[PDB]
Amino acid sequence: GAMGSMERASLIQKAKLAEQAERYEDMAAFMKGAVEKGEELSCEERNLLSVAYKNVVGGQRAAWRVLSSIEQKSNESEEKGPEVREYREKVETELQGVCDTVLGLLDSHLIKEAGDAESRVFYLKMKGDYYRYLAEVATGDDKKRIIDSARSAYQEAMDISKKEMPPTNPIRLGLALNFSVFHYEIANSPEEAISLAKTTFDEAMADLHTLSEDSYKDSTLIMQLLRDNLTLWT
Amino acid sequence: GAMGSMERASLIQKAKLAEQAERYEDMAAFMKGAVEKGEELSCEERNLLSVAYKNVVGGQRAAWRVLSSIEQKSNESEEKGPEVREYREKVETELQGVCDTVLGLLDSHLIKEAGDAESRVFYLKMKGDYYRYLAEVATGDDKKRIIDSARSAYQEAMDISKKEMPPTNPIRLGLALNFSVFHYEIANSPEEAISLAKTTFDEAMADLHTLSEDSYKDSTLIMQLLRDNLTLWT
Amino acid sequence: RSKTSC
Amino acid sequence: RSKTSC
Ligand SMILES: [Ca+2]
Ligand SMILES: [Ca+2]
Ligand SMILES: [Cl-]
Ligand SMILES: [Cl-]
Ligand code: NA
Ligand code: NA
Ligand code: NA
Ligand code: NA
Ligand code: NA
Ligand code: NA
Ligand code: NA
Ligand code: NA
Ligand code: NA
Ligand code: NA
Repeated sequence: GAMGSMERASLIQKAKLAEQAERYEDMAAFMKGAVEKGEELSCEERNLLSVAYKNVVGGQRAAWRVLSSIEQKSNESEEKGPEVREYREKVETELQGVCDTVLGLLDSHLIKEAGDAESRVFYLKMKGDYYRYLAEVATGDDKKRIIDSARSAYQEAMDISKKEMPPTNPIRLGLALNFSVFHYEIANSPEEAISLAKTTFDEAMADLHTLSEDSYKDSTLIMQLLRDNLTLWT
Repeated sequence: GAMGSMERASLIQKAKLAEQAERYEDMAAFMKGAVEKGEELSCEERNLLSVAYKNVVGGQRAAWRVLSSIEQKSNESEEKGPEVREYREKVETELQGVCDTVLGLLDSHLIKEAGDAESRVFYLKMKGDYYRYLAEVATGDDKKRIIDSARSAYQEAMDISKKEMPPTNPIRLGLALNFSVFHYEIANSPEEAISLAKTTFDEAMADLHTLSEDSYKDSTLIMQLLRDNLTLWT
Repeated sequence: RSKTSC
Repeated sequence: RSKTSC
């Protein structure tokens, strides 16, 4: 790896600088380098890893959707050759590579070394997320296996989070948010999506009274995202 | 070049797709490939080239400014090691490489083949712009030579534009806008900057009566940028 | 678009 | 910031 010669602490420092500069590809490469040092990640470091790759793949997903839309309309229309498909495939391949890179870090060896609920649920949610992004562009022999890999990762994260975390825990809340979107957008299960979002929201609401002002603000922010989706879906 | 096997028309088509997807690095590489086919560029193609690299270097410049600010404050303050300087240098080197790439395309062989005023002024303005971006990060033996290269390119573009184009021509207007910013920001000549912006604005104002509604809208848009700068500078 | 975690 | 051509 090109980051093999840089100190772990320097990689983390530069990841934070890249975030300030909105240089998310750099941020991701720095955090990949930090993971490959082989030590477990702190809570702050896990969030840096997640922020970096979320922004990178977020840009690719947005680009893929633009190009897929153009491609779909070309198939309704004058023939303009292979270029739209070719370029959509280029972006798609780059997106799949980023997802594969993240899943590779989780499998070698973040998940197996993660024993606390807060780290294990975090990494399993990430595994579900990046299989979900693969599922968004999948159209082949393994779309179903990709979907089941996302579901399986989310399900394991859910089981742990329900046993080990309070209903207002932001990681638990963000996991349930994303699993409900998986149900609605990927798994063709809108009723499951709605049920999970409601139940998650209501159980968090009943636990808010236990929280500090600052934790209350953290939890209600994510609860509002559940509410926004319920309003869109119903 | 990795674009050597792709048709010129396909590169142009994909540049337009990348723009729609906000994939400006891809856009720039496609347009670099198109230039290297060796044929002159149409007006629309010149604008694609300019849009692509402007967005790429624009992101690098914004990142460089964030990091330079952090570096300047570190030099006022607890010692945190070489990482800020190192990463600022990384971004700086990548920015200089993009500028060098653009200047290389202009020198091999866009400018020498450009005979019409609209193309020659366009390319010379671009040469001034990318030397100006080099000047923004220069701090060495050749900061002065870089500044004089920007000035010389802008000056040649100005001389042609005044002889060959009307005062409302958007290329002429955008050239004068950027040369005035060169004077204010790079050359420590705010009075020259103000004089050029005013004169440019006033001469365009007196020529608006000759224009269609659509050309009037094109010219007044750029005249407003001159006005915005005069308001900031005075 | 459905919202996912920030 | 001074504005340059779009
Ligand atoms: Ca452990
Ligand atoms: Ca010619
Ligand atoms: Cl392509
Ligand atoms: Cl670096
Ligand atoms: Na070390
Ligand atoms: Na370890
Ligand atoms: Na075509
Ligand atoms: Na617990
Ligand atoms: Na509704
Ligand atoms: Na050809
Ligand atoms: Na030629
Ligand atoms: Na340090
Ligand atoms: Na003329
Ligand atoms: Na003023």
